[PDB]
Amino acid sequence: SLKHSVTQYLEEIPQQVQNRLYTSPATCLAIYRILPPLAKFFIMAMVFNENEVPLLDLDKWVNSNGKLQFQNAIKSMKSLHLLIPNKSSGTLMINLNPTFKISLRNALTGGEVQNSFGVVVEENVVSLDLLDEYSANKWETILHFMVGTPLAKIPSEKVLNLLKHSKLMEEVNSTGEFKITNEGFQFLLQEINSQLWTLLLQYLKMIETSKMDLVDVLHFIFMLGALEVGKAYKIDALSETQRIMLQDMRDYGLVFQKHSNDSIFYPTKLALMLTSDTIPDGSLIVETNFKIYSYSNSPLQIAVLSLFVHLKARFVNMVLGQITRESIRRALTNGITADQIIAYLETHAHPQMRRLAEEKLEKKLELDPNCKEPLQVLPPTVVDQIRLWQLELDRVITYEGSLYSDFETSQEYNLLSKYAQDIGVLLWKDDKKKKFFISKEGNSQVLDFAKR
Amino acid sequence: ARARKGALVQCDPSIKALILQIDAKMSDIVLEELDDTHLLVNPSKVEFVKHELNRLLSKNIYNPM
Amino acid sequence: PADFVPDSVSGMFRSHDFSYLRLRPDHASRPLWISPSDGRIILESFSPLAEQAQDFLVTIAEPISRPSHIHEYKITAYSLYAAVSVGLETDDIISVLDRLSKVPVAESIINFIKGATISYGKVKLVIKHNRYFVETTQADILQMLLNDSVIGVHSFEIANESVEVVKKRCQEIDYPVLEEYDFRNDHRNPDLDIDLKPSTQIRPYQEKSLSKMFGNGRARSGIIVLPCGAGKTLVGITAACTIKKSVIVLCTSSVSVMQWRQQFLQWCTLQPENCAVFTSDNKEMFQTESGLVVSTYSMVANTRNRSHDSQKVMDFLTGREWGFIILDEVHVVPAAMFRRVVSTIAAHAKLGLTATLVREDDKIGDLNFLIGPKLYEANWMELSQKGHIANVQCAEVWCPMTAEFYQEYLRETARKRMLLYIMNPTKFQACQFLIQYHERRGDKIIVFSDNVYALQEYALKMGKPFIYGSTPQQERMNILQNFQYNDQINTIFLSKVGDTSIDLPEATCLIQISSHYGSRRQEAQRLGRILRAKRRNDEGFNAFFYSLVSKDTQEMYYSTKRQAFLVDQGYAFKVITHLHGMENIPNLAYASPRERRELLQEVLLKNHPLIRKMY
Repeated sequence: SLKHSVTQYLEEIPQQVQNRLYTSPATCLAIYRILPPLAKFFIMAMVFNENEVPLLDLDKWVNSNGKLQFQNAIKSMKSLHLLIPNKSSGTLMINLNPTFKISLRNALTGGEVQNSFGVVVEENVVSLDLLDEYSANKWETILHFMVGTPLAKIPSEKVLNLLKHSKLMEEVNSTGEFKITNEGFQFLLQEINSQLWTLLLQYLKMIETSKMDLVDVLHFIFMLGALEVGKAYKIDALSETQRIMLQDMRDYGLVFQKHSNDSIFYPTKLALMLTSDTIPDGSLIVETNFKIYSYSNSPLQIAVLSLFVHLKARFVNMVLGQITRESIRRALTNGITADQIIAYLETHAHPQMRRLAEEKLEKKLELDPNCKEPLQVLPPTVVDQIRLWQLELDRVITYEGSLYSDFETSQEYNLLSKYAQDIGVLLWKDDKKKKFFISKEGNSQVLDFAKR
Repeated sequence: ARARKGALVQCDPSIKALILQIDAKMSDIVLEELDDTHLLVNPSKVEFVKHELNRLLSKNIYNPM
Repeated sequence: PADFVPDSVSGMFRSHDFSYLRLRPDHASRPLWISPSDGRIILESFSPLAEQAQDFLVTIAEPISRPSHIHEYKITAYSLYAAVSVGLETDDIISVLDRLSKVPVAESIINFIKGATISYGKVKLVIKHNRYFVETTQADILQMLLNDSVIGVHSFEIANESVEVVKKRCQEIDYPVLEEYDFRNDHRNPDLDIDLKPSTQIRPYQEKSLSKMFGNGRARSGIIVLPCGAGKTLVGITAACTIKKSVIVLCTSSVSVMQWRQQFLQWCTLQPENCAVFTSDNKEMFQTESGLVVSTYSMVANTRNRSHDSQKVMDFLTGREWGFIILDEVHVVPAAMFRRVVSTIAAHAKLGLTATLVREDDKIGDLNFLIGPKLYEANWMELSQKGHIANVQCAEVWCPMTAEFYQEYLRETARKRMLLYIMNPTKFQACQFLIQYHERRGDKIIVFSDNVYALQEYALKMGKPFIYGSTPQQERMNILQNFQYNDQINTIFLSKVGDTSIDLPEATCLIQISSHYGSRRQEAQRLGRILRAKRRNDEGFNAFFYSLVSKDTQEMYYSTKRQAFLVDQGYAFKVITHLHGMENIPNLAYASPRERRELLQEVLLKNHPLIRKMY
């Protein structure tokens, strides 16, 4: 999800880079909040004592019914190099990371922080009407480009290059237009905090140039996480790499700046959803005749429905759309699975759908209490039709490779088939037909075995 | 002990029968017959086989506007 | 438009972006959305003031679809004629629509209401002395119509056979014809003492349909559609008792004629000497000054050389001005000379009673020219949830066609392809398993298949009796009695004989092996044979509909076309690609490959007094 993704990314960071990452107190503070609550408790119990602590004391801390969470906390700690285990006098001695401990203690008690939380210049603008509006404008611009609606304003080439180079949001030059992948629509499903985190992790994957310092970028990301919306911060405390990635975040909408090359910058609300989160819009109604009435006026929620719903009419409250076969085929040719569509239809279901499903389940349990059924909030007919269209798209599955036959001897064919079975590239073998199939990636091994 | 160029598909016997009659229509579609469920489609026309198969089965599909 | 700049997401709305309508501040109370493009009304049922809007919409608009949450209505000309006929003035409709809608009512919709509601009741077809007259209270409306002049206070007589042409032409012009019978003020026709028996109770939806028919105190000619077993016959009896004039009832089968005579003699105070039957066996007429005649469409509309007695009876029917005609199964009226029964019979009020108001051609829309506007659409799911009709569980079993049968299916003509996809052995196995499972559940099962050869083959394979056209009528009655009473007879196979109006025992399960193309009428007629089961009062009871269709064939196309009408009614056809226990059943029909090959071969091989001793 969100904490797992950043935890895995910080796991992929090498140890000497992690020790350099623990210099700024703001980075240590943001990293500390990602840990499990048992891990956070043990770190904060271990910060204030300078002496090294036995691991058996931490084992005695944890109750007998939560030992698996203790093992998870120790594994997450040790793998993230917050602990340096020590083996002296036959005891599994545990010492906290000294840079992390010093930076966290300085963050809490206050002291030397080298402006890791920035400096406030006390000149401010309105947050909801300007900062939130700018962040929503940039976010809706990039999302509207990515879902494929026509736009008079398109985002800059930096995020276009990032989206083209991402695992998602594929593009073909033969037609000249930009396409959503399975991960492109998957990106829409989670709430915007982990959307921003996925974009930032992909950006972190692609900052490999010498002009980019990884630790400075991570410090800046956690620093923007630490700031408060509605107050400007002076740019002079930042590095030039941090300054130009501040410019790139201003392009992305994380931060507002009144003018380019200004001395101050205003973090937006998307900076504070970067740490943690906190009828609705987009709430929809599905009927058995595949009609959709989705109570949304935001153009983004309408545009994401155009991926798989044939829209017919639009009011201020909802758009009148119909789940047709060709609209779902349009979604399926873009790689969007039926499960993703059904999950989107479930997560935006109307409260009236919820209460009707609750009433049906209440009537069902009192009639047959022996069996328990899941809450089918949306009608099973439309779900079955979506899965049927998914299956009818995939009536055939294609694998390219090679089939070897016309063998006069059974033993040579058996030996080649079992050799292909050993390397795990075989898809068919049969001694009656004297034919066995291998994948295109598996062609080379069997072919060099046959040649030699 | 010879080799060829070819691509495998997996299908139920109905789609097998469709691509059989398509091979009867256009000769360079399938090379040889594997089971009632496995085929060896020519890789240069596999996309053609898909683009034709998805349009021929549409006549079993009611399509209102 | 209202000086509204379009949004970036207005592109995929082909001039259907209605965002320029400014939403009202108190919109959440109002349940309506009005589309200016086509007059479509979107009604939300969960909101407050919904039923108080739902009755208004079903009075003024035609319901396209009525699902659980969001209801969709269409404002059409005939619905507006019905709305103004019951006393709703235009200003009242406009003001109530404005009050009940979130978005303001567009001027296009308001002008549509103005145009359709005005010029109503100008031209009226009245019948005087068995002779048609078209009448107008305004003088110049007679003179303005000059294209179709079939002339034979201000009125002129038209010919009897040209009434349909006049109605179509005046519907093309903006002067629709008012066809209402003021039976209270009609003293020329001799009345009847017919009245409902006090022991007969009438359900509220039947009362609502008759209030749609008799809203303004005058009998309005039109069509009332009700499900099978919801009591369309009782509605006919009750309308006949309301008009209290001479009644002629047209049916499609002679057994339906006898059933209608029985229902008239049972449900109301009609003496048998006032009733008469015009069939092949029965041709004597009632001798009283008024009464009932029941007959068949083919008998009245027989262009062939009818017998002398039948000619005398038809002369009696034509020479008598009837006060009421009941056209049972009105969906067969738009046929070639079944159309002529509304012209050969001079009837003041014309009521069409049906369950399947669909035809596979476009002639179903001609009934408003023939009979009248659609008076009442019965909500089938409202009747199912109130226990008036059975709560059927519609399903569509997908039978995968075998390899050899499909190989023979591709290289064949359509007529042979038909029988070849009907007789696939997986459909045999699925039908056998369903018969066994629902016979263990103690359900009366009726199996439908239009192919006679397939019907006989399935019945012989499964050891169950079959009924079709050439079976003797006494054998058909014996098999029906055995199905109704003998516990060992729980499955009877039926051909298209069961689709039409014949008497059947109550059944709670149905399997449709084959069908007649994409006949929505036949599909809904077959569903009606399990819609009136006695077990409706039992809690948790459900009837079962199965449409066994063969995979990757034209049977998918025809089955979807048939189920279009039932999903328009609101039924949900759940597909079944897996039956749990197919392999565990003891005896499988054509499990062995040799048996399937033999079946394939069989289906393929299916296709001077003294000189008089000389003679």
